[PDB]
Amino acid sequence: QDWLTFQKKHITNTRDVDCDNIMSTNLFHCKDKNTFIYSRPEPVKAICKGIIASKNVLTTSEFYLSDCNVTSRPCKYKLKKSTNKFCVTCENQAPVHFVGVGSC
Amino acid sequence: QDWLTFQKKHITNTRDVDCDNIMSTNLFHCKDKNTFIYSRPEPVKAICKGIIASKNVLTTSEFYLSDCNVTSRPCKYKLKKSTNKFCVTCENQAPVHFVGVGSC
Repeated sequence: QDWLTFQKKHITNTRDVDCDNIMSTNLFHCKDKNTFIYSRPEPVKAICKGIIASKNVLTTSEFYLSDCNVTSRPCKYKLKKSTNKFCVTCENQAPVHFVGVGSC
Repeated sequence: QDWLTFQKKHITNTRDVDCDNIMSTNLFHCKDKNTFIYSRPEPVKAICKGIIASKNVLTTSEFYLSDCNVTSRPCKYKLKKSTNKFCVTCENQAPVHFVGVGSC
């Protein structure tokens, strides 16, 4: 019925994560914090290429990150946008856990 | 705990729309079908450039489409991925309705 509503209904992609709306979904259930990587999966998965054992691996390059951080208002967030290295648990050559931004 | 959950929780430029998470939110309210355009808003907006009067317009060019379809289980979805032209209602140079895939 309008452009912004069409966008929300039918367009899957913005670097600008809508924190209040995505953090309130079933998957995030209003938790205090989540980091989103604006990237294709393949370059993220490549971080763990050739790693079989469970290991924490910092990226050798930076990615575009959206951090949703809760305010004093329940399930209301502020968005921080940055580029940085991040750390993942690699297992069977795939990321299984996001460990942290800038450092393991 | 695994690469699929990692993707759902932290990767934000995917063609794999998380149907089960998104289709339950207020805008979709567990409806049986929704088509998502794997794109940023600008090239989608551009379809309706200089189209003023309410008008159904098929794209002259293909986009990546991710169709969430309900399974035999209510508000549980399969994802069908394709490239195709699609049809929109344009008004005031913005798409306001998704009319269908491949045809108006």
